[PDB]
Amino acid sequence: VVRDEEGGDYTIEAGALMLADNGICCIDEFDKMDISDQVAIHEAMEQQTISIAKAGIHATLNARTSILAAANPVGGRYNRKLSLRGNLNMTAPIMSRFDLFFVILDDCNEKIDTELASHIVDLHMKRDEAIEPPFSAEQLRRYIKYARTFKPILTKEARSYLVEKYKELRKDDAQGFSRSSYRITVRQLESMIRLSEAIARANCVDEITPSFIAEAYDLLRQSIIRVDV
Amino acid sequence: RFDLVYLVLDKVDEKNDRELAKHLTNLYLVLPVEFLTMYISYAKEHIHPIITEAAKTELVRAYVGMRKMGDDSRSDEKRITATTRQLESMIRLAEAHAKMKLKNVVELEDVQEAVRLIRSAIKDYATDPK
Amino acid sequence: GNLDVKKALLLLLVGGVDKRVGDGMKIRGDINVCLMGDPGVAKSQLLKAICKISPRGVYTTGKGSSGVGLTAAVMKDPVTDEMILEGGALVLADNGICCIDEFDKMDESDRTAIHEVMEQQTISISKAGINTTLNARTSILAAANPLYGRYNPRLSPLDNINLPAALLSRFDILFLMLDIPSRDDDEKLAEHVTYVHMHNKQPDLDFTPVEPSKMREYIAYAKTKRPVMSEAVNDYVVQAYIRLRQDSKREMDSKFSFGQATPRTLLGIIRLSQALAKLRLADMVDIDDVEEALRLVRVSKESLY
Amino acid sequence: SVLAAANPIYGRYDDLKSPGDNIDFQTTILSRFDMIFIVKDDHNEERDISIANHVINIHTGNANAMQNQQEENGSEISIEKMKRYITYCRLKCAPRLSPQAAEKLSSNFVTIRKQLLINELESTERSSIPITIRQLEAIIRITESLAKLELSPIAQERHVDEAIRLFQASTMDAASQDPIGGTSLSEIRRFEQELKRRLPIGWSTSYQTLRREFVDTHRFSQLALDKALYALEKHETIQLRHQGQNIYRS
Amino acid sequence: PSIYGHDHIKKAILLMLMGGVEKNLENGSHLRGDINILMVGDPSTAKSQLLRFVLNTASLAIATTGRGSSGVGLTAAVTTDRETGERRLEAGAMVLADRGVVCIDEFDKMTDVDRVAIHEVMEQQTVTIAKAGIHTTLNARCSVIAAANPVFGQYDVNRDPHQNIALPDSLLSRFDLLFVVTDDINEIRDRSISEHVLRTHRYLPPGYLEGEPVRERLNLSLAVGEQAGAKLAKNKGNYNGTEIPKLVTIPFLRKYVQYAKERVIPQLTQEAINVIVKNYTDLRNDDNTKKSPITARTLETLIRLATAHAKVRLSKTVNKVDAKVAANLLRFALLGE
Amino acid sequence: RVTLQEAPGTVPPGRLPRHREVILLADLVDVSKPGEEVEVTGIYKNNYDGNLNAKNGFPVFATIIEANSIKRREGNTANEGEEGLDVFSWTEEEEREFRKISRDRGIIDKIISSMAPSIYGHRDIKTAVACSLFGGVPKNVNGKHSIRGDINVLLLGDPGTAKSQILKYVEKTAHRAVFATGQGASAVGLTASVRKDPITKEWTLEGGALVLADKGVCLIDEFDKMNDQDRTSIHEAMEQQSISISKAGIVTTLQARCSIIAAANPNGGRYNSTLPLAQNVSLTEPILSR
DNA sequence: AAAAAAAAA
Ligand SMILES: Nc1ncnc2c1ncn2[C@@H]1O[C@H](COP(=O)(O)OP(=O)(O)OP(=O)(O)O)[C@@H](O)[C@H]1O
Ligand SMILES: Nc1ncnc2c1ncn2[C@@H]1O[C@H](COP(=O)(O)OP(=O)(O)OP(=O)(O)O)[C@@H](O)[C@H]1O
Ligand SMILES: Nc1ncnc2c1ncn2[C@@H]1O[C@H](COP(=O)(O)OP(=O)(O)OP(=O)(O)O)[C@@H](O)[C@H]1O
Ligand SMILES: [Mg+2]
Ligand SMILES: [Mg+2]
Repeated sequence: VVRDEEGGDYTIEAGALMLADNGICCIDEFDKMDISDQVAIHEAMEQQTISIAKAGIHATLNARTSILAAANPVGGRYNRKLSLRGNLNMTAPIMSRFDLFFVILDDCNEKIDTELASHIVDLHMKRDEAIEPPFSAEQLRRYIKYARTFKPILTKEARSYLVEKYKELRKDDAQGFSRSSYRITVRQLESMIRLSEAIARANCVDEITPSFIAEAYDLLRQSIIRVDV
Repeated sequence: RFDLVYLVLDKVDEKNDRELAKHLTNLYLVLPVEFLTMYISYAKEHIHPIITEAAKTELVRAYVGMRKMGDDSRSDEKRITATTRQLESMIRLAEAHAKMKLKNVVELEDVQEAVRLIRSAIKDYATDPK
Repeated sequence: GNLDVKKALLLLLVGGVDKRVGDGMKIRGDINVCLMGDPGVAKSQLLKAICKISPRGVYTTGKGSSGVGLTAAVMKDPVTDEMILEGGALVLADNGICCIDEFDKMDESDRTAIHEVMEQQTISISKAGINTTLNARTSILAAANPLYGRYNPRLSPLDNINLPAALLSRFDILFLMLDIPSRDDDEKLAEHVTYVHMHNKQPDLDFTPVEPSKMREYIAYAKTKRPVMSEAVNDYVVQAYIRLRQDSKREMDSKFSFGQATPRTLLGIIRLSQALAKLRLADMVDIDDVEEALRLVRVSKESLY
Repeated sequence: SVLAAANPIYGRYDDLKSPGDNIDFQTTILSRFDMIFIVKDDHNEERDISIANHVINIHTGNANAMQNQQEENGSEISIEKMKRYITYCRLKCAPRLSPQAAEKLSSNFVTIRKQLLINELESTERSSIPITIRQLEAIIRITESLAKLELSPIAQERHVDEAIRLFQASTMDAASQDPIGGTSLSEIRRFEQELKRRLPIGWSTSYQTLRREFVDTHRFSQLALDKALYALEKHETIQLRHQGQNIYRS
Repeated sequence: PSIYGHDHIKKAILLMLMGGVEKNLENGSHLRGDINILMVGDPSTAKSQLLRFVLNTASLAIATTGRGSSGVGLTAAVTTDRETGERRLEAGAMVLADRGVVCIDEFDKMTDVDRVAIHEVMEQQTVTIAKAGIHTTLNARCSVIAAANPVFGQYDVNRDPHQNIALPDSLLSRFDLLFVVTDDINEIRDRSISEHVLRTHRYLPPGYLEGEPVRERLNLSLAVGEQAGAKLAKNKGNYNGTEIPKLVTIPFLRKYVQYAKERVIPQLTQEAINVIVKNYTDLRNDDNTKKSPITARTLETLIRLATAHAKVRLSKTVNKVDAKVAANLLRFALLGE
Repeated sequence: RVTLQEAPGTVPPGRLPRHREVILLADLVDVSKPGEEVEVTGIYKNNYDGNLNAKNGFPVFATIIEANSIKRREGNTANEGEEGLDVFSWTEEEEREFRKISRDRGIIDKIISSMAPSIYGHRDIKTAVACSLFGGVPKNVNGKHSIRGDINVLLLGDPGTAKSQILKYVEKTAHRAVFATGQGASAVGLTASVRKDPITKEWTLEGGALVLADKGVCLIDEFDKMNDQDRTSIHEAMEQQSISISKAGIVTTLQARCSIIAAANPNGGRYNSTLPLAQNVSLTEPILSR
């Protein structure tokens, strides 16, 4: 909120999340946010709306956004001995908000880095335009906008497999330890449902097959495989 | 994220202090003109050099070489100083080394100059250990 | 008392070597001297006397009056509100003698201005496309005190000026006036003050053959003479700088660590020798000037104890 | 006139914590005030039963009758009549003191000042609630208001005693309320050992004998009296009857 | 007469109300002439009451509170006249008190910024206004008296004097006299002060009864107003008999002040000079703990105190007795008896 | 007449709102309130103006809206269940049905079960919310004693327990609802504030968030993370039901009949069953007792 | 031009 000194504005200014409505917000260096944003975010994502009441003006703004963030592990390099919570300084309630995690590591293997350097050089000088993706960007956008017009449903066996998978996921993680491991809530089930719907959309199918449920469970489990490794 | 970095450390010695004293006193007691500016403009406008396959092998060998120094006879997993930023820095330095002298393609001299000028600062980048 | 401070003031009045060198390198004849001391040493009164005797002197301080720094005196002045302004400029900074009291008091703006007027550098602060820079060629004289209000037995740089060391290294000469309670000097000081008070005038106990208007004439006369540099002192000043760096080899001995390595020390030595030649001598610079400049520097440092 | 309501730090007074770090008001602000009352909560279930009864009665279904009888039996007057009476008394009367009252006030002030010094020399910190000449002026003003209530042109001992009683209440409740804040404790356990050892259950001894014995020994009188009255404060084996002479062990 | 003790404070106030002369020189510029006094103490020790008394008994004084003032508006203001349509400077609080005395309460609670506005006045007794096209220096040669509380609720005698006082040393060095007061608890003093205070409250205005409050009165019967030496009606001053030593009334004292501030301008001599220099040298080299450091400006304070005491006894010359009493008062104010 | 802006939820992000003028005839006076989002059905009209032509250089005409009907749209955005200007108004037959269904056995159980029909379990929370939004009767004894007649509810628990969903449903349910959250509310934002009118140039009073919550509920989320200075300013609101302001020479007391419902999280993000409540949250006795 | 309230640093 901003106002000109002794000027009757009382107008709000839009942040990046406000501008990213119905789109994707891409935040870099997620680690060094401050308290106000750090406590506003975990309301921004889950509720899709932001509310404020300061100096006589109150409003409720829409924040329908899809967030994508990057982070750097504390100490520079990821410590494989510890877990995600140990290495990262970002808080637990923010962790539950996210649906997927990806950790990518560098190494000193002589085979990999030579290929990396060669691939960088090839696109730099030899084939700066001659890269070979299976599909063109226009075809990708055509397929994306065609698949976006599908709304899948759920079938009986899908529901049974889903409830069995949720029971298993709640059981096996809670069997580890108490007061040290808390990661599975109803939000995980909702995220699994959303991922199943997205995968069903990708194949342009109006129904959902338990194989999609299996793939979603595999992704979520590999999120917890990654924290263990 | 800087491309390069340089350090200056004035330390009191007899010889260098004497040399600076003589030099500055003589100043107290081969240079071109805007020709430089027009040459720079011509190089920026009309010269678009590219790297060649010959220098690619040298680039890869230099990358491996600084990767080779990044580990030793101990399993401590020494600091990985051979970042991809080093690769992009070498590439840009080499391309700029082809930019002047009005050349159109790179030679070896470009890549050895780039690696020498990039590792001279790294050799002075160490802390008190090693 | 305080004969050496007055000698430094004389050397400040004449100015150092100036009017450039070969190939366009910039050198200024202005001398920058900062005075340190506890409150109640009459340094403010000495500054006022210097401002009186110097026709170009100007006294400023941190705020109190706003139109003295970073802003022109004619800003928003005309009745038409024509916005007459030069942009980034100070008060008579061209060949002026700027005097400041409470040098630690000023805010960041005046500190930035005094850092901008370093080494005859022009002020190029722009606000609305204006770039009419004021060519600042001025001698800086400032008086300050430590925040404790008294000298401390600990490391003297811990008292310093409470200013950045980069600004401290710019100054040509640093004086410290520390108040030492003693009988044989405070007796003289009290006798002098009470004899001044009794006569309601400057007493005849003073013995000065020369008069303030006479100094006003002679400073211009000696500035007109303008001696130039003689090369025969180059080897001597080089070996003196070598011994100065030898002192810099012992600056880590601490407790008076101000003996640091800086080429501006040598430049100030040259300028002070030139000013010593300028004050009385004809168109010639003597080795005695170099010796006197060295002695002045040693006396400046010796106040640390 | 200022009537101020405040809450101590950490909610409840927390008498286990020191009085010094329970009140954040400085000495300057507290001196201007002269009637400070600490309203601590208590639990004995009898005052609680009475308060519950009073609230259930003070609901609108019953009080609307009962309070009415207070204007019918002459026990209480309406608010407007009180306002008229108070403004009339403010306008008309303005009492004055008498020399005997002045002597009584002087002696009382000297006594409370000496008591404050006594507490301070033990606690070895400055008192969180001060006693100054402002307090003497305060008691004088309280006496004058008490005399002003009955339109008396002069103030006498009847009002002085009530004013001193109110001031003593407001002093012992806040200022002299446990001034110690909780040789050290080594003598305390040593003193607790002997009385258990030397004095069995059911018998008793004179206070003079014990005081003589533990002034002859290293305990001395200052340590014994505090220990004796705190063993009484523990109130599980020590009982005083028959003035301050009979030290009965319950 | 209604304040118990503080006799040295009363003497200091007396010397301050009729302080020394100002000095001007063709080469020495200007020298300060009067005295400023600052008092610090724990609460309820009768400082504000003495300040009000000084307000009432002075020829000209202005009351100021630290919290209820603004430094920029304390010296001058810019106001546009309704008739002429132009903006002209309006005199501030301190300018109105030229050749007077200013009393400030809650001084330590007063904003730091405005403090510099005071320091300027303490520097050269002149305020400079350079704003909106007006450049003028206004004379303000007043004396300032202030009373402040220590940082803690009560004074700590075991701590550094600089630690107990929130004001910076830069302005504290300006004040000539610094007084620290404490209410030491003693039963004898407690009884004496209690008797005195009770005696004061048992008072009745002449010709008016005690049963009713004080009522407002009309103006004087005369709108504009206007056998010698054989009556001594109010000359002797002793209205009521309470002690062998005499007393004087407020009007006679004010007449004495008016006569002294005009008819006498004493000149110092060498006999007092010797005593002043000897005692300054002694005090500076005593080499023991003290409330505040001393420097060269204290000798000026001694000189103007001797001048004020010469003015008190109405003499054109300064005797060594004035030097002795000034040195004794300074030692009391800095060492303590 | 009144100045109408654009709704912040309808304007495209990062742009500026558009102003218009609305004229209210008889029977429409004081129906709308400052800060309250409304929907107006009216007539669009245009008229000549002098200085608008003077400054634009073209024959441009000013436009105003003569209002014909006003519908409040603050909080309750669900606008599809029924039609009409006021959805909280009843006919006579609806009243008859109310009386008929108000006499059956176990109606309290049906009311509790009919709240948030898509949230499983948490029967106690449903009962507490119903008792909080039905409210009590304020009591006045002889015109000299006042007893508050509203109920406050505090929710504390582990994440993923649908507290925010319940709060949103309550906001959708109550006649007057105000939503605040965490660090997004200030002490003077909930309370009435003091502002200077740019036109007449003198101090005035601006209605706070709590004033809009009068005869209604004020919903707060993330109660623990709100700063203490922004938390200590609602004591009179929860207890005295009155707001007192003494600022800039303005001394006035404002009424506030609001019920506060709050949600928070314990220390460490989870509730330690083997610890007392004093070590579970950072609140103190004065705020907990209310 | 000068005093007083509000949110962000
Ligand atoms: N050597 C001296 N001879 C005569 N008077 C002196 C001397 N040193 C100090 N004084 C006296 O000190 C006063 C001026 O010093 P002053 O305190 O103003 O200077 P300062 O050290 O810059 O302190 P501050 O910052 O407190 O103003 C005068 O009253 C002057 O008489
Ligand atoms: N020596 C004294 N003689 C008479 N009255 C006294 C004396 N000491 C204190 N008092 C009384 O103490 C009361 C406190 O007065 P006052 O507030 O002016 O004092 P103070 O020391 O200036 O306090 P503060 O620091 O609160 O301003 C007054 O009513 C005054 O009469
Ligand atoms: N019976 C239920 N209990 C809990 N959550 C449920 C239930 N049924 C469905 N849910 C879903 O669980 C989620 C709980 O919402 P939400 O994450 O806001 O809870 P919360 O713990 O109150 O959140 P926060 O305190 O972080 O704001 C919702 O997405 C809701 O749809
Ligand atoms: Mg000074
Ligand atoms: Mg007082």
